[PDB]
Amino acid sequence: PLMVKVLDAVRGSPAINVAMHVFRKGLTTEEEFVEGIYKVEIDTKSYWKALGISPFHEHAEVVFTANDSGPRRYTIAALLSPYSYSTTAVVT
Amino acid sequence: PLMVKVLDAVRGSPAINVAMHVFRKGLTTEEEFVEGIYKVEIDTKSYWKALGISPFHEHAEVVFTANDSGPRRYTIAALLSPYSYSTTAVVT
Amino acid sequence: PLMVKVLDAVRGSPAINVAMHVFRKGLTTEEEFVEGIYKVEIDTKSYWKALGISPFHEHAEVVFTANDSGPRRYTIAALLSPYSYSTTAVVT
Amino acid sequence: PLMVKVLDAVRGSPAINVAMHVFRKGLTTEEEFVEGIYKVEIDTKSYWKALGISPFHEHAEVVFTANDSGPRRYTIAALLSPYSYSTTAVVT
Amino acid sequence: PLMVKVLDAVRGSPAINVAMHVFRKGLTTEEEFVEGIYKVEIDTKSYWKALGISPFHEHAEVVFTANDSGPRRYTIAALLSPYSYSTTAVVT
Repeated sequence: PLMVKVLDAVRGSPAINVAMHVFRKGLTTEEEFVEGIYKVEIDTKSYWKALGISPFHEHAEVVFTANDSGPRRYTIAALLSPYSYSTTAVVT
Repeated sequence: PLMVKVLDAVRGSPAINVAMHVFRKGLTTEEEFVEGIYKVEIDTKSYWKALGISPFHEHAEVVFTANDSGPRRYTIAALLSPYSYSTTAVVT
Repeated sequence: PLMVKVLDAVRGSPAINVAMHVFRKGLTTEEEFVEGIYKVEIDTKSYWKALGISPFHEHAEVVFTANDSGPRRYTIAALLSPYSYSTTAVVT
Repeated sequence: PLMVKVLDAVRGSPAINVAMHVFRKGLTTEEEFVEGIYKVEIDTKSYWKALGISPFHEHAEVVFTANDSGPRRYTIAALLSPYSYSTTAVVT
Repeated sequence: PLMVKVLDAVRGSPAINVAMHVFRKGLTTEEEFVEGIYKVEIDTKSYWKALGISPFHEHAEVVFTANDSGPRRYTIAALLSPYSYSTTAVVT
């Protein structure tokens, strides 16, 4: 017998992130998995992936140039950070 | 017998994110999975993926240029961050 | 016997996000999955994907230029962040 | 008999991140796994991955240039850092 | 009989990160694992990985140049560092 208790009794307004998993029992292959439950991706790149079987097989002339530049700005407060009775501000 | 209890008794107005999973028991292949339950993607790129079987097989002349630039601005407060009795502001 | 209880007794007006899953038991293939229950995508790009079998097979002359630039602005407060008895403001 | 108790009795509004896992029992292959429950990725790159079987097999002339430059700015406060009765600010 | 108790009785609003795992019982292969529960990646690169079986097999002429430069700035406070009754600020 499996018994599980999380946050059984609560009073007074807390700020919570809850993630709970209970379990009982060809270029890319994946089976029976859990991914990215609380996940954040910012400015993520991917250029070539899984092009296939037999690409550029015979006499291929390829020029690959990847320029990553330019004025880019990212400003975040309280990323995956719950708070209570607090003050959060972004001022510019 | 599986018994599961989450946040059984609550009083006083809390701010909660809840994610609960109970379980009992060809370029890309995936089976029996859970992805991205609480997921955030910002400024995500992908150029070439899974082009197929036998691409550019014979005598291919390819020029690949990827320019990523330009004035881009991102401003976020309280990303995946629940709060209670608080103050959140973005001022410009 | 599977017994499951989430937020059985509540009083006092809390702000909640609930996601609950109970389970009992060819370029791209996917089977028996759950994706993107609470998902946010902002400024997401994808250029070439799954072009098919045998593309650009013989004597292909391709020029691929991807320019990503320009003045773009994103401003968000309380992204996937429930709150209670709080103050949220975006001021410009 | 498995008995599990986490945060059984709580009062006074704490700020919590909870991750709980209870378990009882071909270029890339993965099986029966959990990844990235509380994961943050910022400015992550990937150029070539899993191009396939037999790429550039015969007489391939490839020029690979990857320029990563440009004015980019990232500013974050309270990354995966819950707080209570505190003050968080980003001022420019 | 397995008995487990974490944070059984709490009062007074602490700031906590909780990660708990209870268990009872071909270029890349992985099985039955847990990765990156509380993981942060900043400015991470990967150029070539798992190109496939038999790449550049016969008479390959390759020039690989990877230039990593440019003005990039990263500023973070309280990375994976929960706090309580404190003050956190980033001032520019």
